[PDB]
Amino acid sequence: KLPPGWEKAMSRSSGRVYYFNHITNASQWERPSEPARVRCSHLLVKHSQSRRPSSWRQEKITRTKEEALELINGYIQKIKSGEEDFESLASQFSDCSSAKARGDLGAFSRGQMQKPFEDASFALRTGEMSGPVFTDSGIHIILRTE
Ligand SMILES: N=C(N)NCCC[C@H](NC(=O)[C@@H]1CCC/C1=C/[C@H](COP(=O)(O)O)NC=O)C(N)=O
Repeated sequence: KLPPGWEKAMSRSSGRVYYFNHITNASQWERPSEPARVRCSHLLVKHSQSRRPSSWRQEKITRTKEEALELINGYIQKIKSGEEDFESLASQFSDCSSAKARGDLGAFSRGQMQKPFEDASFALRTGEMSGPVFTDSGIHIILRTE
C-alpha cells in the first residue's frame, strides 16, 4: 500500500508513473519497499536565509535559497548517476561541520533535530536518500545509514 510519505505520481515528459515521498522529497521510478534511533549522514548547502549564514567553506555565505537548491539538485544528479558518491560530495561541499566525518551525524532520536530533517530522516529506510529537505540551516540531502 506504499510506505509512509509515498504517493503515486505521473511523469510530465514520459507519461510513465513514478513514486514521490512528500516527507523526504525522494522520487524514483521504482515502487518503494518506527525505530527509536536512526543514523544519518547529510550534505548541507547553506544560503543567505540560513539561521547561521556561515561555514568552514566560507566566512560569509551569500548564495540565495534558489542557488543553494540548484547545487543540491546537481549533487543529487551526480550521486544518482554514480559519477560521485554521497560521502565524497559531503566531505568536499557540505556547509556543515560534519563534512570532516563524510557528512555523518551519528545516531539521534526524535526531538533532537530540526523538524523537517527529523521527519525526513525517520521516513527513510536504511540505505535510502532524500531529495532536497529544507530546514532553518539550509537545504539538505539526507542518507540514512542505520
Ligand atoms: N544530537 C545532536 N547531534 N544534536 C542535535 C542538535 C543540533 C540540531 N541541528 C540541526 O537540526 C541541523 C539539521 C540537521 C543537522 C543540523 C546541523 C546544524 C547545521 O549548522 P547550523 O545551521 O546550526 O549552523 N549544526 C548544528 O550545530 C538542532 N536542533 O538545531
